[PDB]
Amino acid sequence: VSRTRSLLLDAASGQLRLEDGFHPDAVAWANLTNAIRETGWAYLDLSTNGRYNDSLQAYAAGVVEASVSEELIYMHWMNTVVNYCGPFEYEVGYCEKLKNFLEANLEWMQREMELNPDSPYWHQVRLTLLQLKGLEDSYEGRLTFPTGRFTIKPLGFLLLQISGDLEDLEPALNKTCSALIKLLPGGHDLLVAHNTWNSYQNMLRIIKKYRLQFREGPQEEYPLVAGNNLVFSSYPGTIFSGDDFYILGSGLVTLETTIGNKNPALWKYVQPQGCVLEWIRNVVANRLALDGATWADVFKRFNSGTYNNQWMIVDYKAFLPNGPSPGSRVLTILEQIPGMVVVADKTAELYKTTYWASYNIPYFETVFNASGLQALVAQYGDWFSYTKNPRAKIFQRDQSLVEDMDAMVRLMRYNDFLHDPLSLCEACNPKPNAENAISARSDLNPANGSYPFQALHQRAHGGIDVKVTSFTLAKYMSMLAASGPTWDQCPPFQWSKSPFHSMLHMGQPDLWMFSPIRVP
Amino acid sequence: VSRTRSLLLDAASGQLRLEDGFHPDAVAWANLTNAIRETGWAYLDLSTNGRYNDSLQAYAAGVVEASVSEELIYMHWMNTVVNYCGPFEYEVGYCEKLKNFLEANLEWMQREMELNPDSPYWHQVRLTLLQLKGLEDSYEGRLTFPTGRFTIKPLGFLLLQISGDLEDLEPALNKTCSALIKLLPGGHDLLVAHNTWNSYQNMLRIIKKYRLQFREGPQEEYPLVAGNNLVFSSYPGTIFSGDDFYILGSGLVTLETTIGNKNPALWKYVQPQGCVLEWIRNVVANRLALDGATWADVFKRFNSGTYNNQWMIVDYKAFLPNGPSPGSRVLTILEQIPGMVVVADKTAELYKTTYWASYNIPYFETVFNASGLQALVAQYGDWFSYTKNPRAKIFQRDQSLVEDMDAMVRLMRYNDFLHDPLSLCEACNPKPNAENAISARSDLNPANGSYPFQALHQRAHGGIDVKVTSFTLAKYMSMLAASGPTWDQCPPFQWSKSPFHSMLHMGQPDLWMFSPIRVP
Ligand SMILES: *[C@@H]1O[C@H](CO)[C@@H](O[C@@H]2O[C@H](CO)[C@@H](O)[C@H](O)[C@H]2NC(C)=O)[C@H](O)[C@H]1NC(C)=O
Ligand SMILES: *[C@@H]1O[C@H](CO)[C@@H](O[C@@H]2O[C@H](CO)[C@@H](O)[C@H](O)[C@H]2NC(C)=O)[C@H](O)[C@H]1NC(C)=O
Ligand SMILES: *[C@@H]1O[C@H](CO)[C@@H](O)[C@H](O)[C@H]1NC(C)=O
Ligand SMILES: *[C@@H]1O[C@H](CO)[C@@H](O)[C@H](O)[C@H]1NC(C)=O
Ligand SMILES: *[C@@H]1O[C@H](CO)[C@@H](O)[C@H](O)[C@H]1NC(C)=O
Ligand SMILES: *[C@@H]1O[C@H](CO)[C@@H](O)[C@H](O)[C@H]1NC(C)=O
Ligand SMILES: *[C@@H]1O[C@H](CO)[C@@H](O)[C@H](O)[C@H]1NC(C)=O
Ligand SMILES: *[C@@H]1O[C@H](CO)[C@@H](O)[C@H](O)[C@H]1NC(C)=O
Ligand code: NA
Ligand code: NA
Ligand SMILES: [Xe]
Ligand SMILES: [Xe]
Repeated sequence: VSRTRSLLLDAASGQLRLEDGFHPDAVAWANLTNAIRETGWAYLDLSTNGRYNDSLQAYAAGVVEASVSEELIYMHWMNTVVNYCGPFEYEVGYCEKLKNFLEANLEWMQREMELNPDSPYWHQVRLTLLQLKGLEDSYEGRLTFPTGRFTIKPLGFLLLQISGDLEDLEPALNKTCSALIKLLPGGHDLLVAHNTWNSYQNMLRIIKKYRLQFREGPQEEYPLVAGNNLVFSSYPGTIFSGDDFYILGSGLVTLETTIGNKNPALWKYVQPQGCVLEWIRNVVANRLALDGATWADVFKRFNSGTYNNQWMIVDYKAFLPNGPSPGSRVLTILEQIPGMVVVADKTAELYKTTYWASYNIPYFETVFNASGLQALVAQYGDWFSYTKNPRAKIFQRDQSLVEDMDAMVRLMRYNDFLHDPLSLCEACNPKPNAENAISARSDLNPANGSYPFQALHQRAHGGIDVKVTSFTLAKYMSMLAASGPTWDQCPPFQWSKSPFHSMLHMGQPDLWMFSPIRVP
Repeated sequence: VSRTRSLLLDAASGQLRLEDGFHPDAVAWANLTNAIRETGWAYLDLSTNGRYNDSLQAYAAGVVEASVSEELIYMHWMNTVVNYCGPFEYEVGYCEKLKNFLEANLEWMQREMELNPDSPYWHQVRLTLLQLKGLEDSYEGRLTFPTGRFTIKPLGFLLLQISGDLEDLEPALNKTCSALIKLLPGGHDLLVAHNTWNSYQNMLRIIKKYRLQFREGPQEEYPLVAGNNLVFSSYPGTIFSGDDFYILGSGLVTLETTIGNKNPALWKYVQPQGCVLEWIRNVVANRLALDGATWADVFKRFNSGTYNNQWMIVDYKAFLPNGPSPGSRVLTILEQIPGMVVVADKTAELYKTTYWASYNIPYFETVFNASGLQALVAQYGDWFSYTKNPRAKIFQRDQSLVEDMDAMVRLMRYNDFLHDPLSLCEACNPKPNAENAISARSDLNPANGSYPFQALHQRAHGGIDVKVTSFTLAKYMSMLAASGPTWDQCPPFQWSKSPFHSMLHMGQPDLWMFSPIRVP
């Protein structure tokens, strides 16, 4: 149930070695409590020692993480990526192109680091990759700390980091989530919630708390980064959120929903050189940012045009409980497609409407238009429209009923597709559709149903969690979290009693009926 | 449940293509009926067309086999070999040595074929490897017939063929079954039974019937091989038995139990050049043999010292029902260790004692002594002795009670370890041990038991089937077959109600309570 490990540097050796238990003298230590049977979550607590340089800390952080979560990593790999571009892959094809792309990209980053040893930016990127290298090395049982260049394998643990990036890399290489930010009445509080939609096979979950001692640049005279403390929802072997939902010790909450790209003329902006993958840009921005504007400035450098998201950056340092609109700084919105990033401060809009909802469609009209959504509105109607899609419509009618944390959870878990008129798809047979909800349950659509596009089909996919925080909760690096598909008004998901009983789901509860829990 | 495919050659193309259904004009066709839910067996029926050359036939036979069993192959790979020398393997080490060994061996065979285009022997080896190449190509969805040299990947579908060979290759590269042949009273019949002991994760089973049109040598003027028709117990993706148990259309039944090698001074005889892996030697001998003597002559060429077995070759053509001992030809015994193969005709001995039992210990004293079993007898006693081990003792007391086919099944499924004095291990606590039986049930030994060596421990391993044939049944290419661990006097094995519920067993029944069936 619980496991603690520390990575020590033996100065006389000078070899890195793992020891069981807590050793404050170590480079890093981690502690995992698996409570998946009881709550649907595991919990990871990890620390690095600032008496060592931040490069050794990063490597050690990956090492001790892998060390306490080996079984979970094994099962997650088996559930999610074991067949991806495997030995027997038919598309031979796409896989060689993918592997060439990733090797060129990894090699491009290694070259930039060696050409720029004094760059704060490339220092942050190197820390991130050292952590990835530590994680893989540890899992394989053989530790080797690199002082210069190192090789990340394209299809090893990197594959756990790039699942979001692969959504765009697949079409670019020619292969054949709900969020709500709610200002409570009288400005009493500011609530921030996110509900990740994913495949049911991905539901091995870890909430991770990192306490690092990284510096902004490659010399010890640089200040400690603003984002050394963070809590985020995550997965085994994944050294960032993926959801995404982070509470940062710099006073920021960062979260996104995915927008993607439907314009094939934009794929030419996805290149192996001059592009840093989204997961790294996300990690680097989270570390360096003091505020929304700085987060956006850092994140949009070397835009890969992969894992194209709408990001919301909430800066709780600019929020005064009971206060009037400060005019700026509270909410920053960023949208990314290939070749284009649009950023705006949306504080005034948040104070005006009292909320900001996000649901997989870009808010910025230039981004909406550039990514090909007009043609989809024209072909299929309001489902692709920003203001008139079902989720937008449910948020419009129900957001004001969120008056507290539990009400937020209720809306974020909302799915009553059999009875809600906003869940009716006129082109579909049957008309009610379980996709048309705050928390989707695609498993509940009939397999012989008639649907106009793929998103509406029966699938082992839907809302798989909710995380909620507030001004006071974020201050204590804390959230409410519920794991599993929604069961408030829908029958609980159960693997053995579903059309998907045969899918691998190692380590996962059969029945998903968990209630929200306080983390920590 | 049932699927039929044919591989056609379009002469105008001239491309190989798969079509559904039966097309007698095709190069090959196959037909799989999965009855695993009902009986514990699937059934494969495969034919090749003799109007094409035997090289194209062999390739096509692998193609159509993979074609009708893709799902089963996928599940078997996942259950058995998915983690073997994988991307994240710790023993880095052994795996590089294994891969170098197999590549050198495969390359050595390719060179011998190109240096010996007129050799019948190397023609038979090439047919076998073409079948392996067809099977892998088909599964990967891209067919390419080689007219000269070709590359087999070391860790692809080859891994499904060499699990027996790996038992000896592992220790040789420094990595850190019951049978009864029974003469019925008055010589009325001759019964031949085999009960394979294996890991429970291997219990995806296919009984395979091949009807080939191969010739002895590379020119059409050569006669058709003696063993073009065969029925054998097998596994998905495995182009030979593995058990082993074969009924050959040449009048022979071939079966083995594994002896292994415990003498490390003999590993130097396991070399990549000058050694053909046991699975190929087994297939080639089965094809070419007319009698026991010829089978042994062919099989012992290029002895790899891997998958070291005691082979029994029963020649039903030499058996006269009700007749006296013919003095020779009925039973041939062969034993293989690295650097040594001993062969003897054991007809007179069979007629004298009325039976031949086999149980993982060499009969030949020179082989018993050379493979290091004397030191194990001296350290642990009768368990390693040929005449005084538990199975030898049960056969000695009970073999005469086999008076018919059902009685044979009963003895071959025999395990009453809680009550049988012959199942008591004096060095063990508790004393009765579920390994000490005709059909082992290691799952039933207590996990906290005290045992003197590994074989006696709790393990997900034991007797997993029984096949029985007779003079009349073999003539009609037929057998009795029962799938699963024994449940005659032991509680039925059930995955969900065992200490091994977490092990992957995709596609397998949860509960194993199947009775014998007539095949076909
Ligand atoms: C950070 O600290 C580590 C550990 O002290 C340094 O690594 C050593 O570097 C020297 C010379 O480059 C090597 O000979 C040692 O083998 C290294 N030790 C280990 C444990 O690998 C490292 O140089 C420091 N700085 C950076 C940027 O990594
Ligand atoms: C057996 O038959 C096959 C099919 O007719 C022969 O293969 C052809 O060989 C020629 C010349 O070597 C190639 O150009 C064709 O492309 C082959 N056809 C196919 C379908 O691949 C083959 O040569 C014959 N003999 C052997 C030993 O394979
Ligand atoms: C993918 O295919 C398109 C053809 O529509 C081509 O223009 C493009 O260069 C290809 N890109 C890659 C990287 O394969
Ligand atoms: C986007 O496209 C729509 C439909 O063609 C058009 O009416 C609108 O002006 C465009 N908006 C912007 C800002 O480009
Ligand atoms: C599939 O739809 C049909 C109507 O076409 C319906 O009668 C049936 O209940 C559905 N199948 C199942 C298994 O429920
Ligand atoms: C394995 O190790 C032994 C040392 O006992 C050595 O003599 C032998 O050559 C090694 N063989 C291989 C192939 O690794
Ligand atoms: C085998 O070894 C035993 C025990 O050392 C010995 O007594 C016996 O003579 C040997 N048998 C043969 C044929 O080598
Ligand atoms: C393990 O053995 C002990 C005796 O040491 C026994 O009491 C116990 O029943 C065994 N464990 C289980 C789970 O049965
Ligand atoms: Na997302
Ligand atoms: Na065997
Ligand atoms: Xe990238
Ligand atoms: Xe070999």
